[PDB]
Amino acid sequence: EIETFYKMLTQRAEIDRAFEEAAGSAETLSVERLVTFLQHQQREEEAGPALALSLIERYEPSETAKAQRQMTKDGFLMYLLSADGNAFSLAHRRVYQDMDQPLSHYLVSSSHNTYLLEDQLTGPSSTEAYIRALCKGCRCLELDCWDGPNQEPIIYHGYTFTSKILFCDVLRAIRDYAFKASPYPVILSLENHCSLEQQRVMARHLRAILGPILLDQPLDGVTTSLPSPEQLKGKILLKGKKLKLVPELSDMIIYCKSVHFGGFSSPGTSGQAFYEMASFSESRALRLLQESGNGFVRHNVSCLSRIYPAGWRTDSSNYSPVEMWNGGCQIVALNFQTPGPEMDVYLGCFQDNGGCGYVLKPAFLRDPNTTFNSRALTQGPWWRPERLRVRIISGQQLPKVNKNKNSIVDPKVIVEIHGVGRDTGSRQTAVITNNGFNPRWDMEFEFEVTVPDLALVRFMVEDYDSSSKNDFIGQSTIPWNSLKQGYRHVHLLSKNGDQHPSATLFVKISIQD
Ligand SMILES: O=P(O)(O)O[C@@H]1[C@H](O)[C@H](O)[C@@H](OP(=O)(O)O)[C@H](OP(=O)(O)O)[C@H]1O
Ligand SMILES: [Ca+2]
Ligand SMILES: [Ca+2]
Repeated sequence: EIETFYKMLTQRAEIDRAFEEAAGSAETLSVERLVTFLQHQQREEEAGPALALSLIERYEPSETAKAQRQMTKDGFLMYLLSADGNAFSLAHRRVYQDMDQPLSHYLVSSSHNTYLLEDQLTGPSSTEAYIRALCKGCRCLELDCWDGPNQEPIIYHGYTFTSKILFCDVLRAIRDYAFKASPYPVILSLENHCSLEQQRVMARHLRAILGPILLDQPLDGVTTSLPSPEQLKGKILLKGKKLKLVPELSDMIIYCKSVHFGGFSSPGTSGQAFYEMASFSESRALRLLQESGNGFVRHNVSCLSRIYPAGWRTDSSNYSPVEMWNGGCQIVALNFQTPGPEMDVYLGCFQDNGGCGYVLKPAFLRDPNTTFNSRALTQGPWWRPERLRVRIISGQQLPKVNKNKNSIVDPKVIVEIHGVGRDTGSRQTAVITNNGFNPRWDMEFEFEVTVPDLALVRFMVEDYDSSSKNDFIGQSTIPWNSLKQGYRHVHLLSKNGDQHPSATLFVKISIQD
């Protein structure tokens, strides 16, 4: 009991089995057996003694086995539960992409009416809202500037009852957190409703507060294209209307001149300049994607486009970002304050590339002559069907999904594919009743993904309830190319995107062609 209970509660057959398999007769894994596991099961490409040894060095608890270049079942588990055993590629959790292309080649973490903490009509505004977003890696922030008392511009949602805050206060906060999560450029989208004088105050504050961080002049040689994230490292740039508008402000707009959508076109006569940016509401963007997906795509190759939520989303609900990324849209602004599958997917995408806020787009979306249209799929580079098999084995210590303290979770898991329309899919396990500690599903799903480069796999765990809506227990969204194979643990996040240190799913993933 003292142990029985102890080790029995803390016993994981699925782990036992996996170990046994990799180990066979033996009670330990030799480097050779380990390397075999890494290759055969984990499909590691760097599978070899070096990797095996570092895994052992890092995770093997037994001094004996460690010294003797072996891995025990315990070390096996530890590796599996570590950052290396994470279904989300540890390698992609650092900046590894090419950060030297023009801004228009990356998806950019962007937020909508960043100052808001709640709804769009009467909820509060706060510098905190900016800090939170920035801490979540957001790169493109929104500032709605209005004239305030004492000649100090304030920020709030025009024509609503949303609380107000100061423009300067907002700038200081931004100043302080702009690069906490990433060193890459922050872009301030200014929606300017200020009088000429207050605009002057804006410019003053900008300069005074941002100081050298502020990009107030074109970079050298930045001639034909937008600068790259690298070239703009440590800088904050302004997006807004450029010469009703004082030059003080207007002159600070260098690479993001807010423009009205004209249309798309081959030459340089009618598809704005690389330093011109159009914004589209969700509704309008959809229509354009619906009618001219390829034009938009091609358009997005060398131009930044911003999309923002539909006006009816006064509750600050969010739309799916994927549908906009599928069109090459880079500044897909969501309401960062709102928990949901949308921000889940959003933050999943941006966890990629070191979480720096700039994720390089697939090459075919960086090809000015692509014929891609996520909506009307034809043969091309983007076509690379893969077969994904995901086995949801078990769950460990699922968070008590907010009830009180006497009901036990009745967990079930949902796995979804997000990507081009033809790839979207969703499957769910059965419900395990009254077990959040170590529910065991042992269910496998299989999906066919034709445009993996645009796909994300999401794991959501819910607390089933016949009576009511199933409670959301935890979630994890992984960009396709960061999805690791073999036995892995999916580390569950809360509604707010926070880590659940011990909440995981143990899965087995396989991706075949
Ligand atoms: O907040 P809402 O009520 O949804 O209003 C729109 C939203 O703030 C957009 O982010 C903004 O985009 P841009 O500043 O990029 O243009 C657009 O400005 P606009 O209509 O003046 O273009 C606003 O109308
Ligand atoms: Ca706004
Ligand atoms: Ca229950």
